[PDB]
Amino acid sequence: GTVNWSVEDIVKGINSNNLESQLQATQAARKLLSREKQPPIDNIIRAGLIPKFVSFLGKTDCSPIQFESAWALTNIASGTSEQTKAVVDGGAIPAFISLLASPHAHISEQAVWALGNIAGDGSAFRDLVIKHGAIDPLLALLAVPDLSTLACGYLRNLTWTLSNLCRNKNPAPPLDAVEQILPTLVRLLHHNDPEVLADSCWAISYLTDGPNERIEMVVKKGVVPQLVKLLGATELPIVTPALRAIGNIVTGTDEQTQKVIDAGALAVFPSLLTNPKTNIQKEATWTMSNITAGRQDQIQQVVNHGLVPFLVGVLSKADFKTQKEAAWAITNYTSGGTVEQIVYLVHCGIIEPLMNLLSAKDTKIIQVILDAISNIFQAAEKLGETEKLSIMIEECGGLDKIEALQRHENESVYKASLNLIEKYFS
Amino acid sequence: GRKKRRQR
Repeated sequence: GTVNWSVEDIVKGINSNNLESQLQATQAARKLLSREKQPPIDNIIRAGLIPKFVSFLGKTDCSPIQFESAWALTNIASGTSEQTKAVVDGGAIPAFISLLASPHAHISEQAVWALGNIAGDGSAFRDLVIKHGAIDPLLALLAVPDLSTLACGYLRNLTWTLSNLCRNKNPAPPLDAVEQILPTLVRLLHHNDPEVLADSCWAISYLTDGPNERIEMVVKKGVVPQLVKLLGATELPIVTPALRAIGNIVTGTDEQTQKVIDAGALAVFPSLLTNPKTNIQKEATWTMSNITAGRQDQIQQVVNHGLVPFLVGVLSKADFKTQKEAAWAITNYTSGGTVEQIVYLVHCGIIEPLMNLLSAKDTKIIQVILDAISNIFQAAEKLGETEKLSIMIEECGGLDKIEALQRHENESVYKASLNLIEKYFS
Repeated sequence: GRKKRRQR
């Protein structure tokens, strides 16, 4: 049949003056482009076939060739930027948007998929898909009373394509396009399918990856409680983007951070900060670092939820990248915390693991740690307890480590170390 | 995500 054609046979059929021969050849091309390994995308492009495929998208009378050509072009567009560009340069964008209204669901779905690949290439093609008017017809496909009536695979493809329209920066998507998509996104975030939920969270994570005004557009829709709920999901593909979005939101204002706290997020972090997946631990500690950078009453919520011992834990043992985020979390905590809060930190065991990290060959974490020590002494001076702290650091080998850092090449390191030695270790 | 190729 159409299994395993040569490119030149495909060309021969598509150049015939016979719509059925063209359909046969287009299907043969689709099967080449769908094969497991090394689909001959460039050979198909070089054969000049994209304009033919694009013209087949418009053949309302032959729905099968619309489908086969849509599938073929989707798989060309799934490749490199240059391959996606070839599809765009053939006029595919407006042709696919017209197919979103097709009465055949499998064709409309394929057009959704193709536009997701095109938009997923980057900012420019994303905004070009939007300028051609794709959002209106895409959202119209989801204007049903109950999303459960839609085919599962259909809804997943729609959610995935919408998330690509939210993706990428420099520039971020147009504000008006974000406002247009967000209400449907909030609704998908409440759908029961794990894959729809994962991609809805990715979309929100993209939209919160920016300045505070972008975060505000999302938080104002009231999605933070649902994000915290998904933060506790058992599916890692859901937790990962949900945590990224929460982490993005707490890089905003302290008022935006407070919405996350109010929603109950901190109760999830005992398991997140011990999660077996190192990337979850890292991003959970990163999130914590931008909560300890907030107000003293927000630091106090971290204390109340029992999370300071968990920060001691990750500082003591974790992937180094996670340990570096934990160091940041401690420096922010000691920078903004009360004296009582900093005292509590020391009583939880922070000093020893903090000192042990001074032998790391990363000059940035050393700066961060030395700042934290300085902040802790400042809290101790206020209590007249410098010596006790000085002794505690000595007993665990910290003084040896700080003494050597006077010999460090980095200027900040050897200034801060010498400053510490002079003031507190005499 | 980013891009997806359809295989079946």
